[PDB]
Amino acid sequence: EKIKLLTQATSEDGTSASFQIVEEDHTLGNALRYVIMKNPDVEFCGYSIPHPSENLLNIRIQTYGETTAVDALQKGLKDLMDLCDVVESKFTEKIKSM
Amino acid sequence: VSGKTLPSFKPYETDAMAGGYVKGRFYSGIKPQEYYFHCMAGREGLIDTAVKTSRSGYLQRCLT
Amino acid sequence: NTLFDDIFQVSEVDPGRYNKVCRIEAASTTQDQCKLTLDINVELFPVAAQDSLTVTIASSLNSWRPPQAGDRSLADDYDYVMYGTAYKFEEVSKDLIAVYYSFGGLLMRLEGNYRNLNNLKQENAYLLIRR
Amino acid sequence: STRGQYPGLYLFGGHSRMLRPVRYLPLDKEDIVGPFEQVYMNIAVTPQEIQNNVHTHVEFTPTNILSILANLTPFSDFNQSPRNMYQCQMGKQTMGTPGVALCHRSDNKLYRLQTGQTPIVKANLYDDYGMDNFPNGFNAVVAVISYTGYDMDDAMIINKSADERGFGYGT
Amino acid sequence: VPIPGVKQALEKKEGLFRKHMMGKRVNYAARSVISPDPNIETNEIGVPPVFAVKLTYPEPVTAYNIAELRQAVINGPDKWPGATQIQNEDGSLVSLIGMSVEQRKALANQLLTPSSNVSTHTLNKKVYRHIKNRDVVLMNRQPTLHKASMMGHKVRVLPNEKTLRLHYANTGAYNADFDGDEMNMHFPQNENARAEALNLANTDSQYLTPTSGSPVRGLIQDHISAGVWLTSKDSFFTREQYQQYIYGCIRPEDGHTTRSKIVTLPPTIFKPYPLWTGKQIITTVLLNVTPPDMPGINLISKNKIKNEYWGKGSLENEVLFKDGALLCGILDKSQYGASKYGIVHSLHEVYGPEVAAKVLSVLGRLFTNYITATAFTCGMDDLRLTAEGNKWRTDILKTSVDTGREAAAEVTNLDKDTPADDPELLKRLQEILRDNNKSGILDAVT
Amino acid sequence: MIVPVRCFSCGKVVGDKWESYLNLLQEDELDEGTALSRLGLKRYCCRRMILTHVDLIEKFLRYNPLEKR
Amino acid sequence: SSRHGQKGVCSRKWPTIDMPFSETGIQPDIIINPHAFPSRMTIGMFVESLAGKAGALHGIAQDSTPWIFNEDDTPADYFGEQLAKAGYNYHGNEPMYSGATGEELRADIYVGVVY
Amino acid sequence: NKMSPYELVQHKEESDEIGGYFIVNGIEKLIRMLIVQRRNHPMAIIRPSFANRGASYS
Amino acid sequence: EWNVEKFKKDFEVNISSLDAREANFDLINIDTSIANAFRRIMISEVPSVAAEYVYFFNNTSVIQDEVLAHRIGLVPLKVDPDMLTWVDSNLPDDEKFTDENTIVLSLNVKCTRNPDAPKGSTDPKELYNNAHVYARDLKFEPQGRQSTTFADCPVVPADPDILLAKLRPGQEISLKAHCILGIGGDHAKFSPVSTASYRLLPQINILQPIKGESARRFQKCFPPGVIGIDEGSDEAYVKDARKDTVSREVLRYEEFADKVKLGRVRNHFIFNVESAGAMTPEEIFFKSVRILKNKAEYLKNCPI
RNA sequence: UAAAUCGAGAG
Ligand SMILES: [Zn+2]
Repeated sequence: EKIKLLTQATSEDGTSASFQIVEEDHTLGNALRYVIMKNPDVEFCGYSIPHPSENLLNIRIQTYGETTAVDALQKGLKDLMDLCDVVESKFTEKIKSM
Repeated sequence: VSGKTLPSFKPYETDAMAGGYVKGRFYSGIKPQEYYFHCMAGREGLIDTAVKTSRSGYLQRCLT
Repeated sequence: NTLFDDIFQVSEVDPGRYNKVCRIEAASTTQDQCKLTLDINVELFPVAAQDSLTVTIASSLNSWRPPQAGDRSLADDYDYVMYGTAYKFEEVSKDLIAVYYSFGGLLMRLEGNYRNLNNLKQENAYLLIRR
Repeated sequence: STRGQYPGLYLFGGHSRMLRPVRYLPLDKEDIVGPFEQVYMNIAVTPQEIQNNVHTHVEFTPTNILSILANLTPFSDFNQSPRNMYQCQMGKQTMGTPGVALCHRSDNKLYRLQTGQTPIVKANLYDDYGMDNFPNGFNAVVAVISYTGYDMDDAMIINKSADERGFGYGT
Repeated sequence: VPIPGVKQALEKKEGLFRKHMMGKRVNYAARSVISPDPNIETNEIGVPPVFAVKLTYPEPVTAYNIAELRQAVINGPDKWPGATQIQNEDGSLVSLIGMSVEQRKALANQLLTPSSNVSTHTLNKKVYRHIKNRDVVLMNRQPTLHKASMMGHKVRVLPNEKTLRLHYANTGAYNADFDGDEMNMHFPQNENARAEALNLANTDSQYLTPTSGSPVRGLIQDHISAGVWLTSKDSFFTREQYQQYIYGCIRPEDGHTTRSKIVTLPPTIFKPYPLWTGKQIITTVLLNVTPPDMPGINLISKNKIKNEYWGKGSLENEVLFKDGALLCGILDKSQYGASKYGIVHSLHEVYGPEVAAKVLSVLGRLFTNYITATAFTCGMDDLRLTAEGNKWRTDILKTSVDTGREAAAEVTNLDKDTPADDPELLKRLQEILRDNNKSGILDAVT
Repeated sequence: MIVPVRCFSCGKVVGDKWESYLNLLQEDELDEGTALSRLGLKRYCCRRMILTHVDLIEKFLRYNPLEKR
Repeated sequence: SSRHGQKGVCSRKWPTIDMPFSETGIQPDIIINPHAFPSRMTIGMFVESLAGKAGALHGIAQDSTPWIFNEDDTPADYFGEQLAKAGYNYHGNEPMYSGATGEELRADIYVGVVY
Repeated sequence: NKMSPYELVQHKEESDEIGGYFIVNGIEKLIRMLIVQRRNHPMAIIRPSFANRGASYS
Repeated sequence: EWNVEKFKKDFEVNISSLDAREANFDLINIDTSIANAFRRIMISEVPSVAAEYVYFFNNTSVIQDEVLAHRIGLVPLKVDPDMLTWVDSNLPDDEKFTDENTIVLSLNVKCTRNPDAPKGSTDPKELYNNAHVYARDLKFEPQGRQSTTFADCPVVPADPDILLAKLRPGQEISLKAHCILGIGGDHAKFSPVSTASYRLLPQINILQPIKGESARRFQKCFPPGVIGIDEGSDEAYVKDARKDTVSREVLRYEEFADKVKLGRVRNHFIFNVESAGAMTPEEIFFKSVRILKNKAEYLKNCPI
């Protein structure tokens, strides 16, 4: 129950969906939103905090077809991981020099 | 009674500032006489604010 | 398909307390009756006084979606493309029609002879600027 | 005077009179004046505003017309007068330092600020009354910004981390 | 001074008619200092956990109810949502306070047990459940000068602090600031008073005051300047910014939108790169909140900022909604806010009150999220004048060195140019001062 | 009362720089700004931590119930 | 409250990562809306913020007894020159970044030190 | 009365303790200064209530 | 078509300095979303160690127990956070703390008057013994196997001169502090970074040549190592834009009001990380990027 | 468990 699909927003086709994540803020949400907005198949992506006092985050993902919103979320998570990995590799390489 | 608006103004002085005309602004501050006059105005405003609330409840009570 | 074509000489550019947009007054070089005022963001398409602009109003470019590789449009032949709605028509006098377009809040007033502007309707339209 | 106050010379030396120090311009000395004595002579509020043959006194400083609380508000001549009155009202209601002998008191109720600070901006009279012995508030980095949305009418936002570091803690 | 009699116990205020019959003290009511809260639906009240634990409602147990009431009984009196008491058919009031979880499960499993007594066979038990998110509450702030100062709000319970959190739009009717102001929440204990607060005292029904028909609800201070900046001509937003601004306020899982899918608009500028506009943000907000199978709004109105404040040839003073799309003008206090014939007033008149309330909430969230990314500030630079402005001010104020003397000369009937120390002028000024009527015209002419 | 352990605004530890600040002001005839700079307090959020401390605890300490006077 | 009658209750203890942060790395411990000054006219609070930042930067204390300044030597000029001699800008504004989005704000933010 | 601040601290009072207040039942009280008419000065008064002191009263 | 390969080709790190308490480096061609995520994770999410619980046995001093416990919680401990695990809140207070997740500190200081004090002395060091209580007085008591794994690096406050309390004869403080693993988003005492923040690279665009004496005035409006007069011809150029704050003092003069523009390189961040002492800033940034990667991985591996 | 009166405050 870390991340949940909101059935009041998901479509029977599967292209449009809303995900609610517990214990998140504008830290994972902003990065994930940008990284998945890099996806050419994604039409609409956004993140919203219902209330600041609750550790709940929402991501809305709607595609152009040919790809579900869950697949878009997976691609965004993998791309964010790879982005962090390359910044880690660059930092480690630069530490050795100076 | 002497005709002075303030100790620092000569009796019956024909000046706008003597009568309470503040040429200063809150950006550059106001002179002590202007400060005193503005304090008079603010105190009168607070007195009116206090006395206005007490002066209206009975009308609404009687009407209601 | 195209609904209006012309070339305009820009007379003045007044910033008007805006850091990105400007209001452009331009007079057509072919017909003396055709004048145009137009709000354009000069951060992207900068203009200056005494500048010749090729202006084209079209009905389409042949929902929206960001372009992919190998996308064919009428926008390729022009530099600055806006999309807007016509909301007002008026008659300056006999044989004079002024049409008002709103591109997301940026106003354009186009005044010209009713026979030159007869192709303009009260509909969505693309405004394309070149040079 | 024509239908004014009853004329005459009166001398008072009794108890309970209200007296304030003005500066007698001849001899450049200190004089003591009272309310009855004051309404007929002219005291210049500052030596730069003295006029010939019409002023006989000046005030040592125009800040001695104010009380302690009215003198302790910074840049008082720039605020609106109701705000100065409100500050004088709310300077007596802070959770500051009542005293240092609290171990031997037995008061019914007491509020104490754990860590007070001296102001960076303060009047010269602040040190004359030893207000440093009784701190009242804290110096705070204050951003005048419309950013949060939770402070519009009169509310304010406090940093959560600053709060957890003792900013404003009390007993 | 003497002992009051029977008459003295009834006659005046603090008697028995005005103090214990027309005005009484009530149960199931809390009082607290309010704090502001966006992210509240402008018809809701944010209640503290303490109030959510103390305040309760008697829900009779039924066949459709045992799913929630059993869990409420299990949760106990100190875990919201929970139950604090059980009323059997005979009237027994079994308290859940001093009981363990196992006893609570035993009691919960015996909620919908049919009665063994014929005298109460028509009755069912009641669970005094905690206040929930589907309950209504009567909010009132003294003095209650007009009826809009006592409304009905849908309860949302918050997890953190002991204040009643209230939306900014409600401050217009309550005349409430957040300067330590306090107010009272009342919990109706039957369905008859529930329906009244949800339909008659409902805060959605209170958009227009009955005094003159003017509205008394709308965004107040930060949102107005936020919308002045956002609906300007300089407001261009990339696709990511546009879509994030739209989803930040029209979340299609809380019922904020109608079409189950956030529909967007083609960008204003196609080349060189796609840019939207703030007026387009307003347009798509309206398009998402406005119900389908219905045309868009058509309004020609004005705002508070003259066209001269936007440069030459600007027409941003005239607001123009056409077919539900903002095409001109700035959204202002006169558009959203307690003001007549604005966009919100028109939406209320055309689409109903619930749509207008939803639009108020959406606009509040939108401007809150725009201000948190594009901040607004005031400083000492805003208060200054140029060198020429100060020169103009000094030159004009120097001409006032003779105003008082000229006014006095006019009142004293001296001709003009008379020196301030003219003995006749001084004599007549002294005469004027001694009179309350002549000095009343001297202080009016000057 | 006593010097705070950390600066409120940022969290930099400044509780180890109060006796040092007093000694810098006392022995070396320094102004407050230079003494604060030498202690490593750059941002004014940290500077007003030690610049404006009153150190009231000393006045508290003279009232000692546990020792005769 | 401040020493200029700007009373108000705390609304939310904003987590420090969500607060705006300046080019120097600091974040304010108090946020007061700019919409409280125009109707109250507490310019003394503005000039006290200016003087407080200047004094904290220079490690000095500025006296604020009324009527020490004139219409010629405005306190804004005095404290602005003090701020400029230390690097910060004349008007007391600072470039800040939103702690949520991470982008720089539209204009410089007025921030100082007040009691 | 004439105790130095050091002696005041030694007797648990305060560094700069000021008087002007009595202690009654452990509660500190003071007697507020009042404003009253100035002494030994006959001031002319035009007061309507004098007419209410009876008939033929100015 | 954005791709991780393109970002890997365009991303570059430019370290300007590196210390044991502060790292000032640069991140180029990265979106402010990722940079702000790194900043927030550094401030709020990378774990550290601080005294969470305090058990008091005697506090006869002039400081109340809650304030003293708060201060003891606010002193940074120089213990590498990797050496201990996380406690369980759902565990009972008996067995919640083990030798693998909690570090025990003890403070037992009793003040007493020094009889050999010099005559006519006012210094509280010559007068009293143990008058001042410092963080270095927090003795570390290794319990269990931590007596061996902490033998190479014993627990000691990062700043030992922190003044915890002041005492007078007869007054004493005896207490224990249990220090556990925690993050800065729970309480500000667990944040390992004294301050983490980036700033956009200032960009000074000279629109028109400022040749001549005015250049000296133009050079005067910036910090010294920013605007330089060209050696060949009297003319200004941007020597180094990292050394100026955005003060816009040049904007206050009508002479240069129309001859310069100030902007930012809005993908070029200068990160200045100042640590508290328990970790080096390079390891703090490494842990931040690792935390973001692990957060994304955990979100990816959870069933929907 | 109560009631007045006085005093101090908040909106
Ligand atoms: Zn700091």
